Amino acid sequence: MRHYEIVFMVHPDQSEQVPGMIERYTAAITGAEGKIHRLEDWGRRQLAYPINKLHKAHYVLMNVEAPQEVIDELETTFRFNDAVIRSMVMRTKHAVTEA
Amino acid sequence: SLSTEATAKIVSEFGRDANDTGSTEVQVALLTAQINHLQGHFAEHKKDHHSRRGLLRMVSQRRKLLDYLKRKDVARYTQLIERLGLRR
Amino acid sequence: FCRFTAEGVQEIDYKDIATLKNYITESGKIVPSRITGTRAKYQRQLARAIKRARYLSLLPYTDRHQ
Amino acid sequence: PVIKVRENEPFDVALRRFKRSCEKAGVLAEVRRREFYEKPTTERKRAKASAVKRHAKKLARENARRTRLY
Amino acid sequence: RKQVSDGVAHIHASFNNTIVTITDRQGNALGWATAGGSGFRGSRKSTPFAAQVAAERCADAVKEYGIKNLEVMVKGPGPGRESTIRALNAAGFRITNITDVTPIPHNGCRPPKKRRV
Amino acid sequence: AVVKCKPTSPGRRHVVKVVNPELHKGKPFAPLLEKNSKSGGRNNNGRITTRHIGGGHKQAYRIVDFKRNKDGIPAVVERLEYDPNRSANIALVLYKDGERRYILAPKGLKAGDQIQSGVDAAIKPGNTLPMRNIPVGSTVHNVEMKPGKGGQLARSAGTYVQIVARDGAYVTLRLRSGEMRKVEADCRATLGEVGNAEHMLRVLGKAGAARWRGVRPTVRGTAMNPVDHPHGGGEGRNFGKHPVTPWGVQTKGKKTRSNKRTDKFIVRRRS
RNA sequence: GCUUGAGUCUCGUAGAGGGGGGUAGAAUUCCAGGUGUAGCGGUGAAAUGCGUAGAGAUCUGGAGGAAUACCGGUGGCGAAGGCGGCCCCCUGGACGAAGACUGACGCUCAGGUGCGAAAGCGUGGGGAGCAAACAGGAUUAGAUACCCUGGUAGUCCACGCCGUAAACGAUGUCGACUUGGAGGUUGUGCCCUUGAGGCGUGGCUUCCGGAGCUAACGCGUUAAGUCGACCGCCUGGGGAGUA
Repeated sequence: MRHYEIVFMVHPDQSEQVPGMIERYTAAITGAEGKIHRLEDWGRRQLAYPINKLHKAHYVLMNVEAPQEVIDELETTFRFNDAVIRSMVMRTKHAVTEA
Repeated sequence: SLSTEATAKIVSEFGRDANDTGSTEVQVALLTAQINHLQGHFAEHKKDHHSRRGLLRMVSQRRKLLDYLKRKDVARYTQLIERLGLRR
Repeated sequence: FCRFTAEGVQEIDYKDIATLKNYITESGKIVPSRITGTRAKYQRQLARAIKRARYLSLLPYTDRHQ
Repeated sequence: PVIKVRENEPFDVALRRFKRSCEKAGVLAEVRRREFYEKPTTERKRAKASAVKRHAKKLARENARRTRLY
Repeated sequence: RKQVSDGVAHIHASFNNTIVTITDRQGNALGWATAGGSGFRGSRKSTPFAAQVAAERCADAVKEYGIKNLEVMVKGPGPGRESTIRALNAAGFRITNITDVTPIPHNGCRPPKKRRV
Repeated sequence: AVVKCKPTSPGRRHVVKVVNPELHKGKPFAPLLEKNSKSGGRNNNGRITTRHIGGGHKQAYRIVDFKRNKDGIPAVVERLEYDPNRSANIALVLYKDGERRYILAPKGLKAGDQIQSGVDAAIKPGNTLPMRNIPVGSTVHNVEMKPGKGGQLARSAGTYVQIVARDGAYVTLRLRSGEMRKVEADCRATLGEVGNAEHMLRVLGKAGAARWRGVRPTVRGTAMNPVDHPHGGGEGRNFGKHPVTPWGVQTKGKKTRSNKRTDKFIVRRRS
């Protein structure tokens, strides 16, 4: 079980799709093995540059301690999904608490 | 890279007791486990020369421990090469 | 003086961009440790966090760019 | 870089502040380096030569230029 | 003879020549003037005086358009920019704001080899 | 794995052969075979219409399904087969109901792998999807040019197609020749590239190898008389003429595409 | 037998150490379109070149390839070659703390094996920019050069070969001992963190200097000082690192 921070930006009009998506991925995590520590939804805010002809993406942050398998298939699920414009997964040391 | 789980299971299968960790047959078992794991690693990638230089360092270190163990006491040395699965 | 030695932050994180806005220039370039007095491990961490924040569009690359 | 000249501001003030912006950012030095390819030999030799000049006049500043002439 | 109030001035200054082009804010140009367009050939093309004269000719190139104010973008190094924007209001304008829009690679492409003389 | 052969003969000296050990040694699946008589290049008038064809080994046609119409039902890859009608290997696939079929073999494939076509399936290699469910930048093969047609493009060994753009109903692909072509987004495509990319490195060694591939010798038109070819004639190796086909059409550069109805589908022709 | 050399384990740390896979942004070129028009480019000056078949400028968009501004450092890591966006996967080493454990397991190494910049070679791709060869314009007494405008291999990738460099701190490896100062980088302990502190102790590194050494220049605790172990190498210049 390794700790990973997962930050993605989802589309402006696909901000309405965010919560069940989240639980789907939590069904990917907690249904397989893992544990969600922080799940902090930033919501829509302004990019510094127009990624894909558009500003104002909807940011989601997820800190999660999980094995490598589930996050491999989660990265494959993040890639071919057309709702997210960018995703970033990092291996941190521990799990964190505060915003 | 030989997790502590594996180092403990080696050291309490080859050792005088649990806190004994620097005996030579323990060290030969440790280097054997890491050499086998890296034989896993170099099936792929084929061109990691720096990781190979670390591997060849630990191969030569195991060979010098083995020649010392043969020169010192052959009774546990022949048991070590029968048990640990190597020839020389 | 180095404030990052004062608060003792173990890993600077990109998610706070107020300090990251403080440590870049108005053109968006990272500001050298010669003038901020930042101690060098925090300078490396700070540049790494600034690039990680640029990738996530919490910071610009250049000030101009369309 | 980005300058926005707002209400109640003269002309040459704004022009000098734009020149200050260009000298803060160092855009002309970064264009002047990119006109010709300097080899990595020339880069490292320029770095070392400028550094030895820098500190070799600096330690002369610190103790050699502190004793009187007349 | 189409009218529009405000536009953008682009002063592309190289080391050999300065080109002033006054556009609208949608990028579409209205007319241009160079440091070689009137006289001023060769060594006298690189001087700041040539860039001042280029701004003065692009000032009359938009006499039909009636431009009240314009933001001035500046590109490239060389003896262009400051004399040009100083002559730009001397020919009669209100320069709204100034940008330096010169391209800087992030080590993108290899430059040509250094000259020996 | 390509192997160069030991030079124990000249005809052995210049041979590189490629040997795939994962192929099935034995008789192919007999319900999927039919006979394949040879022509010699002769049409129904009995005359040679394509030169340099004749002879070779007898071979049987393997019915390789190109269409991939069974959707949703998964299928397990049993074994890869040699195919004498193709540049690529084929794969015997076993659907869950019990049907067996022959498909093209993609690059990453093995025994016991699961594949399935359909709109629902996956983005692994071997799965066939219509080209609305495939990301831009992907690598497809066995591309149809009409919906339900079967698959005309990118189906020999090592060959693939990149997806460049999707303009609504149409998908702009980049073919293996460097062309850009628009296809409808309704027609199916299999993911991956076609396997056996080592096919290029065999060098055949000798005249008998080309002779049992079914290829008859090619006489140069300079070596003939002027009644036979426009190049022919001359006392001792004269050419003096522009290079032409045997029927007097200029070769070495002159274009020969006159379709005029399929030009709307072309974006950028081959360079 | 012993623990002092050499190693093993527990805990952390910093790192352009390496291999595989993604991805972002700036820029160059090209293509398509919009505005608009007579110059652009280049130079010491020119011309070749591009341009009224609509360039250069400018904006929207696309496509590619390569390299990763700022940070950036007489900074770091690596045996050396070398390594610079960001993320993930696999993986090597070095260092620090307090302990424990084996108990001389060590040092060096002819032949041997491995790695080894760039250029080059083979096969298969890729090809933006740069660019040997090449062409044209100049300069010139001439100019098969420098300067300009182009431009192919090559540079890039995969897998093999080559095995050389001013591969250089022109300084073999290992160990011992011998005044100081200013720094940098990375651990760590103690005291009141009583305040951006002090007093310590480890590793690596940069400069200046003392004795001593040296032909001198300089080196100087990271020695070219004082010693020990092993290895490689030299014996006037050219012919020749050639036959």
